[PDB]
Amino acid sequence: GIVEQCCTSICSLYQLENYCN
Amino acid sequence: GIVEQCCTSICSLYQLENYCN
Amino acid sequence: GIVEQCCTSICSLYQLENYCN
Amino acid sequence: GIVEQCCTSICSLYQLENYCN
Amino acid sequence: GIVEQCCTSICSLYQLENYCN
Amino acid sequence: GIVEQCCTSICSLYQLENYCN
Amino acid sequence: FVNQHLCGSHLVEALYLVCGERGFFYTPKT
Amino acid sequence: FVNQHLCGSHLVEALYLVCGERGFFYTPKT
Amino acid sequence: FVNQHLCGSHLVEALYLVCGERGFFYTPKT
Amino acid sequence: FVNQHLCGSHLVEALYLVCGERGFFYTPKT
Amino acid sequence: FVNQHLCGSHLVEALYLVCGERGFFYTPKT
Amino acid sequence: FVNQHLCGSHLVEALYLVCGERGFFYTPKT
Ligand SMILES: [Cl-]
Ligand SMILES: [Cl-]
Ligand SMILES: [Zn+2]
Ligand SMILES: [Zn+2]
Repeated sequence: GIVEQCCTSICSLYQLENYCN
Repeated sequence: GIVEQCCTSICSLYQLENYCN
Repeated sequence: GIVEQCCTSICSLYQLENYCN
Repeated sequence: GIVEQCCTSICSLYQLENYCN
Repeated sequence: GIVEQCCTSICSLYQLENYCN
Repeated sequence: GIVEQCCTSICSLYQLENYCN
Repeated sequence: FVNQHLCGSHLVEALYLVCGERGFFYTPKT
Repeated sequence: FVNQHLCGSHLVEALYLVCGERGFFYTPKT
Repeated sequence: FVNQHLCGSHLVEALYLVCGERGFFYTPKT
Repeated sequence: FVNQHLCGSHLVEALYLVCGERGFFYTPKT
Repeated sequence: FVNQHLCGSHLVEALYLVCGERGFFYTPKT
Repeated sequence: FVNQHLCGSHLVEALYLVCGERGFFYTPKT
C-alpha cells in the first residue's frame, strides 16, 4: 500500500494521486 | 511574486516547480 | 462537515476519531 | 521522561496529557 | 504573553529563547 | 553543503543564516 | 483533551495523530 | 517533479498537497 | 485512540494538540 | 494536482515536496 | 535573525528549534 | 541557542524561521 510505495520505497507526486478520492 | 500569490490568491504545483534549482 | 467545522468553529479529538478507518 | 516514554518507546494521547500544565 | 504577542503582533527568536528551560 | 553541515552533522541557528539571501 | 481549531494541513496532522495505524479519510466539502 | 521517501505525518501532508479538495484516504494496513 | 513513536518536533506538535490552552512543558533532559 | 492556498511556512513545505533533491529558492517580496 | 509572526502550532515549532535539548514551556493566556 | 540535527522538511522549516523575508536557498546537491 501507500507506505510501501512511498515511505519504504520512493514515490512521485503522481503516484501519490493514486490515493486521492 | 510566488510567495505572495500563493497566499493572497492561489497557485499551482506547476507554478511552484519554477522555483526549483 | 468536519473539515469545515474544525476550521470555522472548533472540534474535538473525539469527533476527529470518527474519521479513522 | 517524555522522550523515553513517547519517542524511544511508544505512548498514547492520554500519556501525553501527563505533560500538560 | 508570548503566545499572544507572536500571533497578534511579532516576536523575536531572542524573546522566544526566554521560554527555554 | 547544508545537508552535511546541518543534517548529517549538527549546526546552530547562526550557521543556518549562512544560507539566507 | 481540549477542543481544537484546525485549518488546512493542521487538520490532517491532527487526524494522523488521532488515528495512528488505523489511518483515516480526509473529505472536505465540495 | 521528483521521487522521495515520504513517511508518517510527512506522507499525509503530501497527500493533502496533492489531493486537496478531492480528499484522500490514508490506509497504512493497506 | 492509538499509541505511536512521537519524536522531536512531532512530539511537541502532539503535546500542543493534546494540551492546547492548558499549556505544557517539553523537558527532554527529564 | 489541485490549486493551492499556501501561506507562511506552508509554502516552504510545498516547495520542498515539489523540488526534492533539486532544492529550491524562497524569495518573498521586500 | 528576523522577527517572526507565529500562531498556533507554528509557535511551538519555533520554540522547539530555539530551545533544542533544553526544551521549553508553552503557556498561553487563559 | 542550541545545535541539533535538522533534516528534510525540518531543515527548510528552520531556514524559513531563521531567514524570513531575506529569503534563502535550499541546495542539497551543494
Ligand atoms: Cl522524521
Ligand atoms: Cl496557519
Ligand atoms: Zn499553519
Ligand atoms: Zn518529521
